[PDB]
Amino acid sequence: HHHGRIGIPRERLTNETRVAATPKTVEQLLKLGFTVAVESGAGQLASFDDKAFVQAGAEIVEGNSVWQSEIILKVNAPLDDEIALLNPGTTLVSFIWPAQNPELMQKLAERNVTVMAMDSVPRISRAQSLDALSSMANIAGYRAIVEAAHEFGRFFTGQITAAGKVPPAKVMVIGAGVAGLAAIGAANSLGAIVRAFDTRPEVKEQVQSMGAEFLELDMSDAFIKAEMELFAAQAKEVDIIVTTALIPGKPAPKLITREMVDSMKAGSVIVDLAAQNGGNCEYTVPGEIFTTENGVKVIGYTDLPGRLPTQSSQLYGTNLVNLLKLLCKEKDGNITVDFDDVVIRGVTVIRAGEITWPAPPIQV
Amino acid sequence: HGRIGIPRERLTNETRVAATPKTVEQLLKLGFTVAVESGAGQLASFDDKAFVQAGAEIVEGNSVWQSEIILKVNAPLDDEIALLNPGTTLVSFIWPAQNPELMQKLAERNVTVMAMDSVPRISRAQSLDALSSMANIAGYRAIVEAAHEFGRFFTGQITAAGKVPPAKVMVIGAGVAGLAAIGAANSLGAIVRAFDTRPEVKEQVQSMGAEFLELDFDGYAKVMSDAFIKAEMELFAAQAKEVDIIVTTALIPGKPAPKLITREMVDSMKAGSVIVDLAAQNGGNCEYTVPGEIFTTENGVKVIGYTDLPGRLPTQSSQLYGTNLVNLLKLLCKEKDGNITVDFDDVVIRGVTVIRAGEITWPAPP
Ligand SMILES: NC(=O)c1ccc[n+]([C@@H]2O[C@H](COP(=O)([O-])OP(=O)(O)OC[C@H]3O[C@@H](n4cnc5c(N)ncnc54)[C@H](O)[C@@H]3O)[C@@H](O)[C@H]2O)c1
Repeated sequence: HHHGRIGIPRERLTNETRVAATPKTVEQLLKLGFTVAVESGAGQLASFDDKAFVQAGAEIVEGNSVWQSEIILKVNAPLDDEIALLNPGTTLVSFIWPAQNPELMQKLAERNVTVMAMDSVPRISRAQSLDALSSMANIAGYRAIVEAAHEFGRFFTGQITAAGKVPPAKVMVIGAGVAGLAAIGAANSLGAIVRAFDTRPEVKEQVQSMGAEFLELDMSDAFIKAEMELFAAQAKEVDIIVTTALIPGKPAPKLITREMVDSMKAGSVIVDLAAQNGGNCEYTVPGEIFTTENGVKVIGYTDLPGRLPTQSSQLYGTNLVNLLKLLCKEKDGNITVDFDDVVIRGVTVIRAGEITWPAPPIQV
Repeated sequence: HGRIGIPRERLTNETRVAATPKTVEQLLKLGFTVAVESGAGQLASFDDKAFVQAGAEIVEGNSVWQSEIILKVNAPLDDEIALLNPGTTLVSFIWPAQNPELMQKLAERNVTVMAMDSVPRISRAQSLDALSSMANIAGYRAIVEAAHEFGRFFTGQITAAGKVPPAKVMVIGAGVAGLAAIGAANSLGAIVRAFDTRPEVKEQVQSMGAEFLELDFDGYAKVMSDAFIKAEMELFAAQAKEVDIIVTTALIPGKPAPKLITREMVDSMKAGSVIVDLAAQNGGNCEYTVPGEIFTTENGVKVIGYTDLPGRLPTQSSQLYGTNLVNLLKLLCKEKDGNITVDFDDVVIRGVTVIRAGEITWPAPP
């Protein structure tokens, strides 16, 4: 028996580099009164070796041995042959995406387990410390710029050289949510001249506070036309475009057309952070870099957080710790679900074998 | 005529070009005409039409070699040497000391050759110093390469998912490349540390935000003694245990690079550290380095030993290098004339000129 033990399995999803705990989060989990079993090699792709987990106080296990834990933390939802190894009474925490996965939901319910979906955390301010989506979008903004710099053939950073002045790169960020603000931030660190647009005017003051230009137009379309004319104008002026625009519950809006890209200066780069939802850019090939005929690199990776695995695992694993701080107020290795707390109600999609998703309507 | 020819570089995998549209404008103001071989700027993102806009003529195949002046990045390959016609002035990297066969073959064609690697490393020549331009780019690019391979934030920050410390960066060697690396790592918010055996650079390193590392301890003899070398190795072993990124730049042309970071030191680093070895072309300052590749150690260190860092910033390298050439030419062509005077009283021209009218004139006097 393994009450109060958390099992951290190796991620089985193709090309996943992240892990749901790091040596550091493990020290934190033990402070909450749990024990931790990590499956051998779980952290290798994220640069956390077996020995560092053992040094943090975890036990390395080999088999399905990790599944004999009372609690399982993962990045991705379990596959069929994992689901069958979940014992009754187990609490599983991972990304689930219940709306897009009704059969997964039924198979978990049948194991008589509790499930909290890290995608279903309500976006209220007190829940920010558990919000994995913000965590990942933040990494992705940062990484977007790291990829852009990697692919770009000029200095990002302005500079006085004996062989001439070099101007700074000009970067347009589309969407100044969590990812777009991270991208602004990264680009600023490299000394770029940054411009941003968002439809939500309330971000104006954060964007300008970062030394970036908040772009203005000349809603509900024909607002789109003035937005597209802005992006067409900007596309001929800038070197780098980072596009991050999603609308909850929809495909990704085409904001950057083939004609906009075609007008850009050769050697320009586009990082399309909405690629997994189809991309903001018409040239985007999800999963790849596409190079246009005029010499523009369109970056469409769908795994920017997995291209920064150590940092992603750290922050995600902190998200899970912070969720467990809610569930284990006494620090005694025991989980208590409180449906009066709207945060816990949001996140809990199965409770001991009963589907509890969707949560009652909330005001975010 | 006074025509300058810019060939496409044919050394396998070369991405740089000896002129950009911007430098072609400048070439013309000096009284020259310019032909660019089609496709020459492509890999550096300058297509034919961008060269024509600038006032250059596009030509195909070997017509480019029928110019009074040839500007290249790399030395002519074997089937390019024959294409040099007598009285032509060639300007490129040559590395005479390390290629006497090349030097003989060029001499027969009865050309004048100027090796960009032979520019006297002095005050009045820094606007012409291609080795400096290329090192500066390489230092900056090293850190882009480090960031690409690194699995953590470079930049400290505070998220609701917690506080992330900055990356810690050690730069070995604070010449041109090392300082460029210090600057890019500091821009990214790292804690940057730097060692150089020359104490004069301390204030330079410090002014850019970096800690100047001191040893637990004439100058030439001090730096070669067993005692100093044991103390320097000791410093590196200790830093390797605590930093995330090491950039090594200790490289002398034609000499094999000193092994400053041993297998043992790398084996002590935190998993996911990155080493960028800018001495890889001469064997590397790190014992794990595999020149031309990234090598991953058993303990999860990425040892980056690409030898072509300026060609992984091709647009920038072509722009600056082409500007160095423009500047050589301003010095060869004082009356903005279309005509070149190889004035041997100017020490910089004396230094760069390694063949003249078929006579090997390298090496220049002290
Ligand atoms: N309370 C908090 O402390 C907090 C913190 C972070 C996020 N959140 C919440 O999470 C939710 C989503 O997070 P997000 O802000 O990263 O958004 P997001 O990821 O859905 O999209 C990124 C940005 O794209 C923008 N966008 C959409 N269409 C656009 C268009 N056509 N042109 C330009 N921009 C466009 C959005 O307005 C948004 O700012 C929001 O409800 C937010 O309030 C809350």
